[PDB]
Amino acid sequence: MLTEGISIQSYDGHTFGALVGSPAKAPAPVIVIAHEILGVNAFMRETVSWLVDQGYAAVCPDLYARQAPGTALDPQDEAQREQAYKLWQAFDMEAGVGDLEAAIRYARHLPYSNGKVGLVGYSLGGALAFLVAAKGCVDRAVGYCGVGLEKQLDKVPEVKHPALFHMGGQDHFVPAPSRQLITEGFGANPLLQVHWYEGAGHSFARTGSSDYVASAAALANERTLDFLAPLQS
Repeated sequence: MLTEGISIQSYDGHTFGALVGSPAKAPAPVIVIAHEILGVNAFMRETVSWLVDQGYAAVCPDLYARQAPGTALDPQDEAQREQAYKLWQAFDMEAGVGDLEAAIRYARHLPYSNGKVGLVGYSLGGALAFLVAAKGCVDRAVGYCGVGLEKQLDKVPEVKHPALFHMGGQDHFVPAPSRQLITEGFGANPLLQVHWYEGAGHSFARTGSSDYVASAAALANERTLDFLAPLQS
């Protein structure tokens, strides 16, 4: 689902839509939400609603629009999960970073913006959140359950603003050596935080997922909100 009429244009003239939640009161910091591999779906609607309830505005851009505008896949359905994996496999990560940077510039200038912008990413978006943190166009970045962080360690010293990451201890995408590499590498830069959630799998914060773990999701989400709160006026 996207908000009708919202259009953000990127570095290369590509345009894309977004689901937008205006804040309960103006002004407010704006959070750009980077979605999972399933597009702007029910979990994104939930996440927009949650952040608005917590005193933010929210913008969730259609990152798959370079491939298939308006993707919104239900992870309960095998056919739709297969489409998600096919889209992820083809996903251009550098163009994703560019599109998020465009969405962050757009968010900064919204009429109710207090001039501060955060980024919260999940899954595909959790990996993009690190890349965006390395580029420095956001005030604070959060990534849940990103894949492949252990291959981006050269970017650790490039991070110049705070970024927070939440990672499952039983995430098959992040086996023990990868966890050690991330823990040691990210540890070198005190602007980064990475928290591991023992007993929690890859999609531990996605409501409805068989991976969901209420206690771990609760702690990760509490940490996210405390980390974003300094952006509020």
